[PDB]
Amino acid sequence: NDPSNYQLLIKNLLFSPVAFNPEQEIVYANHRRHSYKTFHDRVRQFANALTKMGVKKGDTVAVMDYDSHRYLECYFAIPMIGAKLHMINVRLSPEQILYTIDHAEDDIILIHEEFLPILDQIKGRIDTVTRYVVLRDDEECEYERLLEQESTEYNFPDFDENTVATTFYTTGTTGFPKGVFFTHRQLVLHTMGILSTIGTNASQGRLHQGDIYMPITPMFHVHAWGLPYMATMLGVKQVYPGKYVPDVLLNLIEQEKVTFSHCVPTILHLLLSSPKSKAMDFSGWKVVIGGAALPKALCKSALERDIDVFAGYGMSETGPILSIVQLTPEQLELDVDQQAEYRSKTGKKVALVEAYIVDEDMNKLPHDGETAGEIVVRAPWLTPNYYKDNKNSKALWRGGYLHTGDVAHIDDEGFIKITDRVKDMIKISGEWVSSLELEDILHQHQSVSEVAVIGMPHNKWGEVPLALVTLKEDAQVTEKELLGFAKDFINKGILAREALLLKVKIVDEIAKTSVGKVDKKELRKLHL
Amino acid sequence: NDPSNYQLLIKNLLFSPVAFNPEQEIVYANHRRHSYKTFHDRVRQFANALTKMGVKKGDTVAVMDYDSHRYLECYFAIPMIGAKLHMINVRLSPEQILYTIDHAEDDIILIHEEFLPILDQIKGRIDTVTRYVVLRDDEECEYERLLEQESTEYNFPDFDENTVATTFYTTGTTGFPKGVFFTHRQLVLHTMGILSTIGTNASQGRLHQGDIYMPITPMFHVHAWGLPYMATMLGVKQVYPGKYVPDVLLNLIEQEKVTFSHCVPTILHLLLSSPKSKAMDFSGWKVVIGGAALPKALCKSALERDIDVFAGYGMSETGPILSIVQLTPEQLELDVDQQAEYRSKTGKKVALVEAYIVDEDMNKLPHDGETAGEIVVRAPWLTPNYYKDNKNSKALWRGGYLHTGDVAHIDDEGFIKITDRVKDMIKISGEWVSSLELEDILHQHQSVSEVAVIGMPHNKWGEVPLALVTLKEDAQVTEKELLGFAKDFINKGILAREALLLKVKIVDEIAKTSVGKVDKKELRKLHL
Amino acid sequence: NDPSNYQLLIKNLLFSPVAFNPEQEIVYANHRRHSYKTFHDRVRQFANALTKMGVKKGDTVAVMDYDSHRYLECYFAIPMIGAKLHMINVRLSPEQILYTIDHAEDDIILIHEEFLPILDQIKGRIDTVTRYVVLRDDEECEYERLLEQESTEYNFPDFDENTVATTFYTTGTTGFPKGVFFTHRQLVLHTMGILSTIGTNASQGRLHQGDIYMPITPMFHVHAWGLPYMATMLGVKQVYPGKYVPDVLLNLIEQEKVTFSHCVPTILHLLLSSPKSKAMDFSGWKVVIGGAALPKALCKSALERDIDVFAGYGMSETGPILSIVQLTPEQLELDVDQQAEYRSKTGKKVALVEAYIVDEDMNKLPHDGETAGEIVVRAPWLTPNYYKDNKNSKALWRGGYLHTGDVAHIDDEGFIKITDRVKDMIKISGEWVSSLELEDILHQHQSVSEVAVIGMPHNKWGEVPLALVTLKEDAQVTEKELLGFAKDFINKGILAREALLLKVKIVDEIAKTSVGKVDKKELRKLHL
Ligand SMILES: COC(=O)CCCCCC(=O)OP(=O)(O)OC[C@H]1O[C@@H](n2cnc3c(N)ncnc32)[C@H](O)[C@@H]1O
Ligand SMILES: COC(=O)CCCCCC(=O)OP(=O)(O)OC[C@H]1O[C@@H](n2cnc3c(N)ncnc32)[C@H](O)[C@@H]1O
Ligand SMILES: [C]OC(=O)[C][C][C][C][C]C(=O)O=P([O])([O])O[C][C]1O[C](N2[C]=NC3=C2N=[C]N=C3[N])[C]([O])[C]1[O]
Ligand SMILES: [Mg+2]
Ligand SMILES: [Mg+2]
Ligand SMILES: [Mg+2]
Repeated sequence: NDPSNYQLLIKNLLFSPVAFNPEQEIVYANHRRHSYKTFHDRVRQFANALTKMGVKKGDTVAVMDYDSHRYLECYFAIPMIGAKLHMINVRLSPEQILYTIDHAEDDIILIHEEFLPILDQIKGRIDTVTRYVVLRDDEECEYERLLEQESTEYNFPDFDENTVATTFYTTGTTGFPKGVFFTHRQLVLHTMGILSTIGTNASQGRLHQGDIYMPITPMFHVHAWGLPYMATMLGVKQVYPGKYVPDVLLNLIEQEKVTFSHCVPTILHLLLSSPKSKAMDFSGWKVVIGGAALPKALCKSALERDIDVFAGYGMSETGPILSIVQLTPEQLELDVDQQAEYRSKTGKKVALVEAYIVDEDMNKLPHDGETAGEIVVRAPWLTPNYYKDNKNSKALWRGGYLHTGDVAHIDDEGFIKITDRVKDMIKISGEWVSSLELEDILHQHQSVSEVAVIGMPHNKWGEVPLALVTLKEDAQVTEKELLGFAKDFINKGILAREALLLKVKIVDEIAKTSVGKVDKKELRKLHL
Repeated sequence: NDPSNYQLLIKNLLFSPVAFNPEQEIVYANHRRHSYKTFHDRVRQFANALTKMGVKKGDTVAVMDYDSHRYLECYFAIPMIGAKLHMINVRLSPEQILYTIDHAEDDIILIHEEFLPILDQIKGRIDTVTRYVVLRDDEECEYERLLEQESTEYNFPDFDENTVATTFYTTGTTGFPKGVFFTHRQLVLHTMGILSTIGTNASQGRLHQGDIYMPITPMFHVHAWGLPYMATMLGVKQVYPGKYVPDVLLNLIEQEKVTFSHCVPTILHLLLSSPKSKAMDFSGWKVVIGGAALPKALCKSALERDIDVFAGYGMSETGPILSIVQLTPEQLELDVDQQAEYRSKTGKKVALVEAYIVDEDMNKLPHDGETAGEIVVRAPWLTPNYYKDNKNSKALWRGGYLHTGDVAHIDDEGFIKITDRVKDMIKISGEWVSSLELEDILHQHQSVSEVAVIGMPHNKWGEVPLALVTLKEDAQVTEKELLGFAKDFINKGILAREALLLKVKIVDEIAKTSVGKVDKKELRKLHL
Repeated sequence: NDPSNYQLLIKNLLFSPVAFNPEQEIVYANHRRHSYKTFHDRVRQFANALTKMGVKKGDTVAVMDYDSHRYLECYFAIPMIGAKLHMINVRLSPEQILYTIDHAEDDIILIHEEFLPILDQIKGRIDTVTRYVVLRDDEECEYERLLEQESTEYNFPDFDENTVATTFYTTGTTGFPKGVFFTHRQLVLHTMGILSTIGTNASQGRLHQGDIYMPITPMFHVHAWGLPYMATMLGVKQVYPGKYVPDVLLNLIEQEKVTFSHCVPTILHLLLSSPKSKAMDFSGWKVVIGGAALPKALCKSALERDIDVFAGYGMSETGPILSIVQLTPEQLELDVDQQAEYRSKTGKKVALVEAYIVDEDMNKLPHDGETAGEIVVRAPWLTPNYYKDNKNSKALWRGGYLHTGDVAHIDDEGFIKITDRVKDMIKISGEWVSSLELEDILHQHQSVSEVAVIGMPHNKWGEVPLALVTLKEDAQVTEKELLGFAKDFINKGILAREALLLKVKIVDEIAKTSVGKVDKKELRKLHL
């Protein structure tokens, strides 16, 4: 090629990092410890092993494990050869896993032992896959046995920076999972642009070279929010817990002295409510809870335990990271509650992100902080389209912009506050209300446990909300009282307070997606 | 173009920054203050004004001023239109300035009033230049008068990220100045990769969003080491001093509370030895002295005044920044003197930089910390070649690598220590000694003020060093004593200690380059 | 390549000439004589020697000598290999020579011994040049020593006819010398089109196969007006004088019986006024004085000595030859003075030349013989542009035509008469007068030796002429008498006879260009 024409490749994130201490440790929880030198040696050994299998530049290798050093080595060796890395969402149903495997046309499959029963239900219908490698936590692992037979020397090639590196098949509301892919250039730009925006903070929520990293996210969802690529560039100590057990997670955090991690609101609540956390010192921890809609009460409870809690925002199609909550030095004086309300927002855009707010006609509503609209974005690390799709790709990049699909209002200071989802919007009459505030209102009820609000067509008012509630243990309140519970609230538009047609219903169970989210579209078949 | 195909442009560094406070100030010393909103308005106004002159996408605009808000607006508006920016080295002789102006084929020239006498000696022979704009510090400036007539609205175009943005004509040892150019992609990658490597430090020498920036470098040398582009991305307060007067510089630092700056070893020594600095509080300052060869004694003297002093390294062809001294937390315990010896080194490579050490055959000598060799580099922000040159371009990028031209030894920990220059090397016999250590040795003499060491051919030993010294006031020591002064030292190779042919000579004055450096090549005509 | 696709190459001018006598002599004055067979052998030997040095097809070889057989062999061997030939103007200042050498990026330099002191002032700053070959007039010449070691056999390649062959850096009024280049096709077309236009004359001023050739021009100015290429195509005897000494030139002309030559008006005047020319028979000589503005009195004096004197016209950018004075048979009956006035004109265009007369708007003024305008031309042997320049190239080929830069009026018979230069024009008010006629008028003064006329701005009349004169030995006439001297003349327009603001000044010395021409632009700095 051209030596003066530099190419942004993943291999430059490992051999040309910000810092490199050869004696820094990679730790797999109570199973393995090894320095960075041996980590590089193992990456070269895995590259040699993959070359021995016949994995060419255009091939695809699919991984099905937990979080471990094996997944970190796969995040590097497979893209550096040239082949694509397919992160398989374990939490999907086996039929969806079969669909993704056949769609991506994988060649090798690295599957953990605990996921063997799933593959038994599907291996029969799987084609195009030649070799299965079984990963174990003991000395009889096939990955280790294939590493031991290779050498620690390899010459990684130089190719175009626009070669695809990863794919993970997100699964929104489309009927089938949609495949999103990224290149070497996009991933390098992502890690650079996030390290330049969160490392430069003054005193709050910064990731520097003295931190100790831990992922508490599935790490196959989306590149583990890109953080494993950043942590290895800073050359920091990394700890991988494995199966996400709170009893083990707290022990690892206290013992390995973890200072930076990221999780979801349910995992954080589980960690806080554990009784192995009442005498545990948390005043060194920096959780970025960017899963979905960090609650204010949970943020306040975490802040009472001395924890640097701040939310983030991104999706499978966007790198993922698009916005991160960063507090200016004069905002950290606020109190127990005004800090909770600032930290739980969506956050300000990160560097090299545009993030306008538009209407169904693309009209770019003002950022007054009151009017809501869809978020449309432009960034260096957005997927160009869906894999093998064309009409969903056009819907994704309509109007020369990527459509996120979330309805939010941007404050004048730049703070974003996600209000609801586009498909979950209530276009009653000519206004667009959100189902999240109604869901929050009928949750404050002392007898309701889980609530869901969906739309119901009305000839003279378009479509109107419908309320579904689940009662608590030995709690029986009639629908009329539940209606009157929301009828006391104030400060909303439409007829009176849009309270003449709530139409609440009591349902014993509400359908859920296997991921663990409320399934409104399935709900909209059962009742209408 | 393609909306999904992102282009790394300079305009994204201004409208998509890491932080943006509209009320943050840009200050031109005791002359002007204005917020960031008015700074953006003035950038748009200057874009409109340049469009009115007929400045097209391929044109070139040349600037000849000091450091001011005008130079910051030129760093952005001119590249964002598409035209090239020519930073003219004021300190060059008028003949060299004429050569650079005619070589670059400029169209507009922005020249400060104080540089008018230079242009009088040259305007006669200048062609291809149509309009001259005279910049003044009062209200009658033509730049301000041309800004006032335009509007604060502009739509900046989108073009290829490989379009040239800047050029500044470095002037090494070639007979004529050599032109080096960079693109939008290279500058954006430079600012991202340096913000991601110096902002992420734990506690020492980090540039964050709470700092206040000041350039104490000519700011036309090389992009002011890229720091003005970084400071505006963090949205920090910026102060521009103008003419570099220590009496004014100290007042500005104390009054504007500057916390981050960069200068050269002579300017720092001038600031420290000023008597307006004996009662001045310096324990908030972060000077990066990356000009040339930060002395150890000056570093110790600065450290005694509570100043975060650390050296950097780069050149005109390399972005510029290639290495920065970063101290790990266990290295800050050391004492008054071991910290001085760590801070004055060349430093470790920055992220995305290779920086091997080679020999005349390209053989990649080991990094044992003792063997010296030339530094060869690969980085995302290196100039591909010299402008309108071909044979010097091949010499620059020989062997698939950029040749820096400096002889250094890399320590095993990664610390670099520049020893000498390639053209200043002494290949006596079969060994290569450096003239800098001999220069340092005969400087310790109580009677010598300035010393210069050059080579002298010897039939049986190739070429040998020759010593030139300048005596102090009313000091007269014969050459024999000066010879014997170096004959006491030990710990060197070659015959005894290479002390049988020093050949010291006493010269009243030593030729100097107009920039302010010792001219050895001119010296090598007068005496041999 | 394609054998049926003929390419016009320089090698076809030597091996396929109009005539070829193997026993015809090439004579270097009192130093060397050798036939055409040995000339071809030496050309092949020099091609072999250049190949041995590593001179490739794209290389450049620069020559710095007088006129000799060596320069004739360089005119052929270097272009026939494929490399470019750089004729270096010796008469330029060493700084300009350095600029041209660095601009052309020469590889080999053939320099005569007498020019060694110049190279001593510059060799230090010269890069890209590897080998220096020193030419001498004795047996110890390095050119001869390198010829003797090669063989007289070579196979010259066939390449595209559009490959550059020569470059010589003209130096007009631009601040720096401008490089003009020509191809094989252009040179072959030039020699063909001039041999077909001057060989076909009836009885006056024709170059045929019976002539004996001599160059009395620097021969590096512009291809020696292309005449060495023509003389070798006719296979005529060629004599080269060397250093241009009139005592030697007259002896060579009388002894070698030279019948065709070309010089400049100063050299011809020197030859005529020599007292070794009073008994010398000149009635066989055919001087083409095409240097600059052949005077009428000198032409008459030469005609009184039986010499076929006629002027020519061309420039560095135009081949050079564009027009030659050719007299029809009925024009040779005229007398002592009407023949002088016909022979001293610019001449009629040569074959394949357009040569219109235009105004500042390109409006193609009529050829009535009274109205003056700029000459614009189209010809097969014009340089397309300046080397490494773009804005001067557009000024050169403005309006789809090459602009010569001389103001002349074309007579209806086709005779051209150059009046002045464009930059030396006086646009007083709305008319354009010429400074040459005013210069001629104040020269007739018995006390004035050298005169120069330049423009001086006037608010109500634009710019007006200013007269500078130099008095003779022991001659002191006041400015008023000099004014009144021009006030007696008649037959001109403007106010009376434009005689109310002559503004004559007496200056002891007038600045001159090192070439030997009046420097008006430098004059226009000293006084205004
Ligand atoms: C700081 O780093 C991060 O937080 C990266 C988070 C990446 C999450 C990716 C994921 O959740 O992919 P998808 O299944 O497509 O998720 C899309 C939806 O996730 C919701 N979301 C994410 N973060 C949110 C915050 N802070 N508030 C509300 N909702 C959030 C969005 O609705 C998004 O469409
Ligand atoms: C018959 O062959 C020739 O005479 C060829 C002459 C080639 C001359 C080239 C040379 O003089 O290159 P430049 O320095 O650019 O010269 C340009 C100016 O020379 C003046 N000139 C030439 N011949 C002239 C005549 N006959 N009359 C007036 N002026 C003449 C021109 O001004 C031209 O621009
Ligand atoms: C951090 O940042 C920084 O520092 C940057 C810097 C830049 C600079 C540039 C210049 O200087 O260009 P030029 O002129 O080319 O230069 C070159 C040279 O320089 C020197 N240096 C620098 N630095 C240093 C040095 N030395 C030693 N040390 C240090 N540190 C070198 O030599 C080069 O070559
Ligand atoms: Mg999504
Ligand atoms: Mg340099
Ligand atoms: Mg000319």
